[PDB]
Amino acid sequence: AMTFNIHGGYLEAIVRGYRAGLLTIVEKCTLKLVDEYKHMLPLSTFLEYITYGHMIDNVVLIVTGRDVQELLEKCHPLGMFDSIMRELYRLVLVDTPLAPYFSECITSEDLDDMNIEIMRNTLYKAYLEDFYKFCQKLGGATAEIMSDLLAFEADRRAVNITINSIGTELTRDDRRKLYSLYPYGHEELAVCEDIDQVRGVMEKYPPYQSIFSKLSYGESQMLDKAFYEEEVKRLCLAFEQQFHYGVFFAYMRLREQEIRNLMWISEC
Amino acid sequence: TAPFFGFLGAAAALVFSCMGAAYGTAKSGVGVASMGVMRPELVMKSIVPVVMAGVLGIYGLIIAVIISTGINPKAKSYYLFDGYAHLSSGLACGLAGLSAGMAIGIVGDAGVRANAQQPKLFVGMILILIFAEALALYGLIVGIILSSRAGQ
Amino acid sequence: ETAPFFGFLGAAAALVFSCMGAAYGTAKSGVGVASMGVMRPELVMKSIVPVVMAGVLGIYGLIIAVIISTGINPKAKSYYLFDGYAHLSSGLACGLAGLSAGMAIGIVGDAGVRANAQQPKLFVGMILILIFAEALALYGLIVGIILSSRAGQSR
Amino acid sequence: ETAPFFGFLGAAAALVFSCMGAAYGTAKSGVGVASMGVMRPELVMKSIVPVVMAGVLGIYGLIIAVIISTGINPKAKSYYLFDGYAHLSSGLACGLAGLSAGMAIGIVGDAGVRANAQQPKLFVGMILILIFAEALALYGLIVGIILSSRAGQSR
Amino acid sequence: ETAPFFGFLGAAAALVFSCMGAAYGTAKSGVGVASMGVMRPELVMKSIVPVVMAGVLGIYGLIIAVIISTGINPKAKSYYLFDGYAHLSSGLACGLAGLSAGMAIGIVGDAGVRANAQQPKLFVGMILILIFAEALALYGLIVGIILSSRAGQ
Amino acid sequence: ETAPFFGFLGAAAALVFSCMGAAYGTAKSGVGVASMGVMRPELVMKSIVPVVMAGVLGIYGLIIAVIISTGINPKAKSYYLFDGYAHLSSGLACGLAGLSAGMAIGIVGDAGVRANAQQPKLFVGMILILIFAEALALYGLIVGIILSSRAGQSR
Amino acid sequence: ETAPFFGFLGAAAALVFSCMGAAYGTAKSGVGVASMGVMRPELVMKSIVPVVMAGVLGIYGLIIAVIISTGINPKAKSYYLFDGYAHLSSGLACGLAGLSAGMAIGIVGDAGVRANAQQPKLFVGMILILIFAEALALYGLIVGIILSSRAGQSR
Amino acid sequence: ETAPFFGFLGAAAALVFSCMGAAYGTAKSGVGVASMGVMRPELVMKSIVPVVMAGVLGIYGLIIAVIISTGINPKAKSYYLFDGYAHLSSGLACGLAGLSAGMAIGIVGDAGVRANAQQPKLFVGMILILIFAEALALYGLIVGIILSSRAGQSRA
Amino acid sequence: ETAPFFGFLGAAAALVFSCMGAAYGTAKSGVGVASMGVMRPELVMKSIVPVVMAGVLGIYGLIIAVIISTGINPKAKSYYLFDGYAHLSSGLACGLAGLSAGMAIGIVGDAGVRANAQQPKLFVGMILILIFAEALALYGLIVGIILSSRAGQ
Amino acid sequence: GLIYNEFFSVPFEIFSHSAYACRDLSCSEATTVGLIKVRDTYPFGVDPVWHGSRSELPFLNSLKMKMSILLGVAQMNLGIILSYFNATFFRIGVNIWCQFIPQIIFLNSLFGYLSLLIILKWITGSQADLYHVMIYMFLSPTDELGDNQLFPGQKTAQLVLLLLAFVSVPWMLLPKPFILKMQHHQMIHTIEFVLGAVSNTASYLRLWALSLAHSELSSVFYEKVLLLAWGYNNILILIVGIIVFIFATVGVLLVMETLSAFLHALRLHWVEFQNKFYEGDGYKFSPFSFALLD
Amino acid sequence: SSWSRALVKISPYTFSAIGIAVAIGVSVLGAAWGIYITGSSLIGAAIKAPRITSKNLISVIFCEAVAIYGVIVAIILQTKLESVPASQIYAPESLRAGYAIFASGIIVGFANLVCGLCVGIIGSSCALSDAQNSSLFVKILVIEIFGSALGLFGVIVGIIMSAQASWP
Repeated sequence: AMTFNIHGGYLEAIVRGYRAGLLTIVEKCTLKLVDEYKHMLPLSTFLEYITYGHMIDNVVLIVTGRDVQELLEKCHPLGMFDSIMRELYRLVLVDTPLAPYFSECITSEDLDDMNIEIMRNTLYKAYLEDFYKFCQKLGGATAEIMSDLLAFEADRRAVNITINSIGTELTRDDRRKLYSLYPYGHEELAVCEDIDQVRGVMEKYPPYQSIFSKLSYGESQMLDKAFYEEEVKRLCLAFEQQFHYGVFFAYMRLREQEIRNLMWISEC
Repeated sequence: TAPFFGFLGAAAALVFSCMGAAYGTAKSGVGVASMGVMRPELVMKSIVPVVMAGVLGIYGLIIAVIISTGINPKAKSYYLFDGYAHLSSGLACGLAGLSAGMAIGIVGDAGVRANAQQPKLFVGMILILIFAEALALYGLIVGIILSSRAGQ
Repeated sequence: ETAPFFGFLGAAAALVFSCMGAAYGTAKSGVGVASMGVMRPELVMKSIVPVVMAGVLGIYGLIIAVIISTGINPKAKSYYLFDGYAHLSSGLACGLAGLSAGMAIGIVGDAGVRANAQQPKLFVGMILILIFAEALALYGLIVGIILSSRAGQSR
Repeated sequence: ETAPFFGFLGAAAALVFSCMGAAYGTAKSGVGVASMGVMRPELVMKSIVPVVMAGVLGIYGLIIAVIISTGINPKAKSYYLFDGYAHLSSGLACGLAGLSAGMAIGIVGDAGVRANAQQPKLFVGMILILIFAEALALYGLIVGIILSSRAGQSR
Repeated sequence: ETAPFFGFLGAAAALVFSCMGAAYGTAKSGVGVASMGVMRPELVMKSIVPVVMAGVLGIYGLIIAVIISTGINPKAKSYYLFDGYAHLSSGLACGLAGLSAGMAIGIVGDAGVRANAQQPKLFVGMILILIFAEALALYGLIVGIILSSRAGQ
Repeated sequence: ETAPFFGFLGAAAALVFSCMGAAYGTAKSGVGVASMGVMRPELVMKSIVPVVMAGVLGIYGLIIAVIISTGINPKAKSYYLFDGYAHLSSGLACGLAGLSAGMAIGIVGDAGVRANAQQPKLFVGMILILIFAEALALYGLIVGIILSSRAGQSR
Repeated sequence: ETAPFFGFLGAAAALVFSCMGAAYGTAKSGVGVASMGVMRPELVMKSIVPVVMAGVLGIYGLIIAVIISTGINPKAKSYYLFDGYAHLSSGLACGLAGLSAGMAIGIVGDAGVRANAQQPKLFVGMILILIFAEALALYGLIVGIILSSRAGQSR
Repeated sequence: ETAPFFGFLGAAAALVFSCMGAAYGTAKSGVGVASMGVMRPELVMKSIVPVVMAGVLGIYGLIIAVIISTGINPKAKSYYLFDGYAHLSSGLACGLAGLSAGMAIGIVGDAGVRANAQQPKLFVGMILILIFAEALALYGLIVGIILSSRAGQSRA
Repeated sequence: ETAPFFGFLGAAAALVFSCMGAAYGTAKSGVGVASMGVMRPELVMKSIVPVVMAGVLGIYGLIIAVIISTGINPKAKSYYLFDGYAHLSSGLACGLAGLSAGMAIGIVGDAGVRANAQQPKLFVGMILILIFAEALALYGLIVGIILSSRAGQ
Repeated sequence: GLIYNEFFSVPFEIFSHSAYACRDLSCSEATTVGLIKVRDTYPFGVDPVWHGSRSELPFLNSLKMKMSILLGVAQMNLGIILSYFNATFFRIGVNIWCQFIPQIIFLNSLFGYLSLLIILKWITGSQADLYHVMIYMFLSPTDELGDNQLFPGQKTAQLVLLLLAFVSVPWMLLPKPFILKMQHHQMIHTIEFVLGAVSNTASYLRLWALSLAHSELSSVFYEKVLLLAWGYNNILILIVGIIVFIFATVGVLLVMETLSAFLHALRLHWVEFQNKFYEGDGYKFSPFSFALLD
Repeated sequence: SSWSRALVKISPYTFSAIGIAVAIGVSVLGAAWGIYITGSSLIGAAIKAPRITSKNLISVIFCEAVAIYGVIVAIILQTKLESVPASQIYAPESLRAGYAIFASGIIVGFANLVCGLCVGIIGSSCALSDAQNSSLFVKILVIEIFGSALGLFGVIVGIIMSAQASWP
C-alpha cells in the first residue's frame, strides 16, 4: 500500500486530474489526448502494453502492401507509433509483445492475413496474444477488466462466425483457434448459431444474461462488436476507478470512448 | 525484577491496538474520499465507519491506562504473577484490536463503494460493520477479566 | 512458580487467535455481502447470516478465555507446572481451531455471497456450508473445555 | 515434571492441526460448491459430499485428541518423560496427517465441484478419489491409536 | 533416558512425511483424473491408476511407523541412545523418501492424465514411469527397514 | 559415545538427498515425455532412457547408504567420533552428488524429449549428454565408497 | 582430537560442491545443445565440446577429494585441530572454485550453442571463454592443492 | 592455537570469492560476446578483452591466495593470535574486492559487447571504461598484500 | 569497559545512516533533474540546488559524528556504560532521523522537479514542502544535541 | 440410544437397580483398590455408574471400538456372502468359485483372528489383554513368543492364519485369467482389492469416532445446562439457560450431528457394502407412462 | 540457568537509553513517511491546479505535528534520565525504571509510526478528492483530524508511563 506513495503518486495524480478534466474536431481531440499521454513519460510496462493494444491494429494495417503509403496519414502516436511481406514482418517482429508469437502463428504472411477475412483473423490472433500478455502482468484489479474485454472480443468474434463467417471456415473449432468465463468456458458459444442460441449461451453467465436482450443492436454487427458493445454499454463500471490502483488503462479507454462518441456525433 | 514483562504488556497493548486502528482507519478513509468525488452527501454520513474504527484506539488506550495504574511498585510487591498476568492481558487486547480494526477497514472500504452505488444497502453495511466491531469489545472484556487476576 | 507465565499466555493466545480468525472471516463475509448487495439489495438481509456465523467464533473464544482465566487461582491451590502447561495447551488449541474455522468460514461465505444473487438455492447452500464449518469450531471449543477441565487435577 | 507439558502440547497440536486441515478442506469445498451451484441446483445437495467428507477428518482428530487427553492421569501413574514424548509424537503425527488429508480433500473437492457441471458420469470417479484421499485420515488415526496404546507402558 | 524422545519423534515424522507426500501426489493425480473424466468419461475408471498407487506410499509409511513403534520396547531392553537415534534416523529417511516419491508421482500423474486424454496409447509409458517413480519409494522403505533393524547395541 | 547419532544422520541424509534428486529427475523426465507420448508414440518407447538413468542414480545412492549403514557394528568395534564424522561426511557427499546429478539428468531429459521429437537424429546427442551426467553420479559413488572404507582407520 | 569432524567434512564438501557446479553447467549446456540439434542435427556432434569441457570439474573434484581423504590418517600420525582445519579450508576453496567455474562454463556454453548455430565462423572462436573458465578451475585446483600440501606442517 | 583455522579459512575465502567474481564477470562477458556474434563476426577477436580482464582477475586472486598460503609455516614463528585474524581479514578483503571487481567488469564488458555493433570505433572508450573499472581489482590486490603481513608478522 | 566501543559504534552509525539517507535523496533528485532536463533545460538549474540539498543532511550527520567522537576520551573521565550507551543511542537517533529526512526530501524533490516544470507557480509550494520536510531534520539534530549533552557524565 | 443407556445426554433407571456398587467405600473415595463391586450386569443398557464416572472415557472408548470392529466385520461378511448369491442368480461362470471364494475367505480369515481375540477377551475376561495387548498380540508377524496369548491354540493358530492369508493372495488373481484363457481385465481387481480390504476395515472406526463425538457434544451441552440450572437457578438466568440449551440442541445435536451421521453412514454403505455388489452400469428403464404429466 | 542469569544481568541503562532514542527515531521516520505521502498528492494537485495550496498545507502541518509530539516525548525522556550510580546499577528500582523507559519509548514510537502512516494515507486521498471537488475538503479535513488522534493517544500513554521512572 505504501508503494503508491513511495513511487508513482505524482503520475497517478496527474492522470486522475487529466481524466477528470476529460468529457477534424475528433482528430484534434485524439491528437490532444495522445499528446497528454505521451507527455506523461513499473507503470512503464503498463503504458507499453496499453500502447501495444492499438499498436497491434496499427501494425496489422501497415502490413498491407497496395496503397500502403496512406498509413502515414493515421500516424496517431497513441496507437500508430513507428516503433509499434514476411521479410518486413520479421523486422516488425521486434518492439511488440504479440509480434514474436504472430511471427510463428501468422508465418504464412498474406496467405493467413488475406484482407477479406484472414486479415481479421490475424488481427484477432494478435489481439488474443496482447490480451494474454496484459493478463500475465497480474497484481491489480485491472485483471478483471482485461478478462472482461478479452471475453467480449472472443464472444463477438464467435457470434460473427456463427452468424455468417461460418461459411468463411470460421467453424466451431475456429471460434477459439482463430477467433482469439471465456478463457475457460468459451466452448458454450461454439454451437450458438442463432440469436436465440446466442442468448441461451449468454444465459450460462448471469452477469452476461439479459445483456444480449433482443440482440437487435450490438450483436447485429460482425467482427468484434457483438459482445464488445456490451462492454461499451457496461463501461460505467470502469467509470468507478477506485483510488490507489492502476487507472491509466481506464483513463485511456475513457479517452478513446470519448473520441469515438465525438466522431459519432459528427454533423449532429 | 519480573515487572519488566508487566510494563511491556501495557506498551504492547497500546502499540498493537493502534497498529490495527491505523490500518482500519486508512482503508476506511480511502474509500470515503473515493465516494466523496461524486456523491457529495453520501460521503458525509459514511464517515461513521471511520469514526467506528477510531473508537478501537480509545478502547485500547483505556486498557493501557488500567495496566499502567496497576504496575505501582512501591504500593504492593509486584510478584512475577502480576507481571505475567499484566503482560498476558495486554497481549490479548492488543492482538484483538489489531484484528478487529483490520476487518473494519476491509469491510468499511467496500461499504463506502456499496453505499455510493445503491444507497438502500447502507443499513446492511452498518449492521455487518457493527457486528464486526463487537470483536474489539469482546477483546476489551477479556482484557479486563485477565487484568483483574492481579490479586495474588 | 513459573506456571502462570505460561498459563496466562495460553489463555491470552486463545482469545487472540479466536479474534484473528473471526476478523478474517468477517472481512471476507462483508466484502462478499457488499458485492452481492450492489446489484440485488433484496438478498442483502439473507446474505448476512454467514457474518453472524463467523462472529459466533468470537463468543466461543471469549467463553474459552473466561474458563481458562477462572481456572487459575493461586489462593485456592498451588498451581503446579502441569496445571499451567495444560491450561496453555488448551488455550492454544482452542485459539488455533477458532482461527482456522474463522478463515474457512470467511472464504466460504464470501464465495456464497458472490454466488448468492445468481440462484436462490445459495441461501440454503451457503447456510449449510457455514453450519458445517462452525461444527469444527464447536468441536474445538469442546476439546478446549475438556483439556481445561482435565487441567484441574495436577496430582 | 515437564513431561505433562509435552503431552498436553502434543494433544493440543493434534487438535489444532486437524482443525486447520479440516478448515482448509471445507473452505475449498465451499468455494467450489458456491461456484458450481449457481448454474444448477444439483450441486446444492448432490455434490455436498465433500462438505461432510472433510469434517469427518476433524471429527477423527477430535476423537484422537480426546483419547490423548484421557491418556494422561498423574494421580493414577506418575508419568515419566517417556509418556510425554509418546503423547507428543502421537499428537504431532495425528495433526500432520489431518492437515495433509484436509488439504488433499479440499483440492480434490474443489476440482470435483468444478467438474460437476460436466458429464455426471464422473461423480463415481470423484467419490472414489475422495475416499482414497480420506483413507490417509484413517491411516493417521490408526497410527495415533497405536502410539497412544504403546504410550502408557513406560517403565 | 532421552532415546524415546527421539525414537517416537522419528516414527511420527516418518508417518507425517509419508502422508504429506501421498497427499501432494494425490492432489495432482485427482485434478488430472477429474479433468480427463470431464473430457472423456469412458476412461475415468482406468485413469485412477496413479491415484490408487499414491496410497501405496501411505501404506508403506504406516508400516514403517508400526515397525518403529514395535522397536521401542523399554521392558525388553533399556533403550540406550544408540537405538533411539538410529530409529529416529530411519524414520526421517523413510519419510523424506516417501515425500520425494509422492511429489514425483504427483508430477508424473498430472502429466499422464493429459497424455492419456490426448491419446490412450501412452498408458503403458505412463504406467512404466509410475513404476520407476515408485521404485524410489520401495528403496526408501527398504533402507528404513534395514536401518531400524540395527537397534541391537 | 554419540558417534552413532552422526553415522545414522549421515546415512539418512544420503538416502533422503538421493531420493529427492531421483524424484526431481524422474518428474522432469515425465514432464518431457508427456508430449512425446502423443506426438510420436513410436519414439515414445525409446524415450524412457532418462527415467532409467534417474532410477540407476537413486539405486547407486541407496547402495552407498546401505554400505554406510552396514559399516556400523558397535558390538564388533567401538565407534569413535572420528569414524562417525567420516561416515556422516561420506553420506552427505554422496547424497549431494546424487541430487545434483539427478536434477541435471532430469533437465537434460526434459530438453531431449522435445529435441528428439523434433528430430530423431538428436538421440545420439541425448544419450551422450545422459552418459556424461551419469559420470558425475558414478564419481560421487566412488568418492563415497572411498570415504566409507577410510572411515574405519581410527584407533 | 576432533580433527576429522572438520577435515573429513570439508573433504566431502569439496566433491559435493564440485559435483553440484558441474551438474548445473552440464544441464545448461545440454539444454542448449539439444536446442541447437533440434535446429540442426549437423552441429549436434560438433557442439559437444563445451559439454565435455564442463566435465573437467568432476575430475578435479574427485582428485581433490581423494587427496584430502588420503591426507587423513591417524594411524600414520595424529592430526591436530590445525591439521584438519587446513584440509577443510582447502576442500572448501576447491569446491567453491569448482562450483563457480561450472556455473560460468554452463552460461558460456548455453550462449555459445546459439552463437555457433547462428554463425559458424564464430563457433571455433567462442571456445576462448571455455578455455578461460577451464583455466580458472585449474587455478582453483592448484590453490587447493597448495593449501592441502600443508598437512604435515603441524607439530 | 585455533588461529590457524581462521587463517586457512580466510585464505580459502579469498580464493573462493575471487573465483566467484571472475566467474560472474566471465558469464556476462561471454553472453555479450555471443550476442555480438553473427551481427559482426569480424569483431569476435576484438571482443576478447573482457575475457582477458576476467582471467587477470582470477590470476590476481590466485596469486593473493598463494601469498597467504605461503605464510602457513607452523614449524617456526608460533602463530599467536595475530597470524589467524590478520590472515583471515586480508583474505576476506581480497576476496570481496575481487568479487566486486568481477561484477563491475562483467557488467561493463557485457554493455560494451552489446554496444560494439553501434559505433564500432567506441571500442577504445569501452576498453577505457573497463580498465577504469578493473583498477579496483588491482587496488584490492594491493590492499590484500598490505594486510598480508602488516598485522601478521608483528605479533611480537 | 565496553562503553568506548558502544560510543564508537554509535558515532559510526550516526555517520553512516545520515550518509546513506543523503545519498538516496540526492540520487533520486538527480534522476528527477536528469529526466526534467530534456523537457525544459532552461529550468535545469532552477531546481538543482534543492536537488543537491542533501548536502545539508550529509553535513548534519558529519557534525553529529564529530560531536560524538569529541566526547569520548579516557583522559577526561573513565566513562562507564551509562555514558557509552547514551552516546550510542544519541548517535543512532540522529542517524535514523537524518536517513528518514533524506528519503522524504528525495521523494519530495522527485515530485517537485516535474511539478515546477508543469507549473512554474508551484516553485513556492515545492519550497514550502521542502522546508516542512527539513523541519524534521532540524528537530532530529536538536534532539541529538540534547541527548549528547547529558552523555558527559 | 436405549441400548446405550443414555437419554437426552443423561442416564436413567436401567432395567436393573445398580450394576456396579462401590466395594465397601461407605466413606472411602471411588479411586481405590476395592473400587466398585458389581452385583450383576444391567441387561437393558450400559452400567449407569460408568457413564458419569471419571473412568467413563476409557471403558466407553474400548467398548465403542470393539463394537465398531465387530459391526464392520459383520458388514464385510454379509457383502462378501452376497457375491455368491449374485453369481448364482445371474448364473455367472466358474469365476465365483475361482475368485469370489478366495476373496471372501482371505479378508474373513485375516479379520477372524482379531474378531476371535476380541470375543475371547470379552468372553473369558482375559484382562491380561485389554484393548491394547490384543493389538500387541496381533502386532507380531513372526512366530514364537505368544506369552500373552489367551487362545490355547493361538501359537499354532496365528501361524496357520498367516499361511492361509499368504496363500490366498495368488488364489484371488490367477484363476479368473486362467478360465478366461481356457475359454478363449483382472488388473482392475488386481492390487485394488488388497488395499481396499484394509481401507474398508479401517473405515469402520468412523462409526465409533462419530459416536464418541456425539456423546462428548451431548455431555458438554448437558453440563452447560446443569451448571445454568444449579448455580444460576434464578428465574431469568434459568430461562436464558433453557433457551440456550434448546438452541444448541436444535443446532448441533439435531441438525449437524444427524447430517454428519447420515453422510458417514452413506459413505460406509457405498464404500464397503456396495464394494462387493451392485457393480454399477445399467440404466433406469422408464416407459412413456405420462411421467411428465404425472 | 547460566544463559538466563546472563540475560537477567544485562544493564538496564542501555535498554532505557535505546528505548528513549528509538521513540524519537520512530516518530521522525513515521512523520517523514506521512509527509512524503501527503506531499506526492499535494504536488500532483498543484500540477493540476495551484488553487488549493492553502487547503493542502493542512495535511503537511498535521503530519509535522507527529514529529513535534515525538520530539516533546524525547525531551521528556531525556529529562527522565538520572546519574546511574555504580552501586545501584542492578538495583530493582533501576531495573524497573529502565524497563518502564523502554516500554514507554517503544509505545510512543509505534503509536507515532501508525498515526503518521494513517495521516499520510488520509492526506494523500484527501488531496486527490479536493482536486476532484473542493466541496468535499471539509469532511476530508475532519476525517484527517480525527485520525490524527492516534498520535495524541500514544503520547498520552507514553507520558503516563513516564511517571514510573524512579532511578536513584
